[PDB]
Amino acid sequence: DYFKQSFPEGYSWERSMTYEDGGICIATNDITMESFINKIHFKGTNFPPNGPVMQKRTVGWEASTEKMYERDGVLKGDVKMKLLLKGGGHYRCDYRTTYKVKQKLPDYHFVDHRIEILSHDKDYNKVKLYEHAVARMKNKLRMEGNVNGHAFVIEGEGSGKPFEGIQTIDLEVKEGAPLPFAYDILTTAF
Repeated sequence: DYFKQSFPEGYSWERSMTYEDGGICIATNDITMESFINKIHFKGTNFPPNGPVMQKRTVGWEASTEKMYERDGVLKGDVKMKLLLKGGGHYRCDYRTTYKVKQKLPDYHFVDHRIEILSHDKDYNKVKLYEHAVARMKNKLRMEGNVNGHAFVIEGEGSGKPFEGIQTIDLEVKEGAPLPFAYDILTTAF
């Protein structure tokens, strides 16, 4: 697939995440081989202080299916996800991502996604994540982000490909702990 023949140089994507309560996030990744190396800059704005994200009232994302397609000449990927709240309600969020693979089609292409937090330390300092991407090695990760004016940096280590297949990560907050927002808004950007 487009991410397989893009290496050993690497590819990149820009991701927009529009939440229901006005909060919006934009994240860019630059993936390269050295082992897979990931450098991501994350930023979210206008998350309500009484909302679920800034008050940590979320408990992981539900299973989802991203649809990939061709736009102008670009490879795009639409999907609307539902974040499950601590309370029984749901918290919707739209994902509009642009995959800028180096190898710059006619039909559609769907990818099922499943992300869960298997276990995590209190305050989500050390977190273990499980990612699952299905069509129809080692991975070093580093994220420097800022959410609602609070900067932070997350480092991680994991196994598996970062575009498809099964992937497990062991993340740890190095600068910015403790995070004052729901960690679930970052698990997708990884």
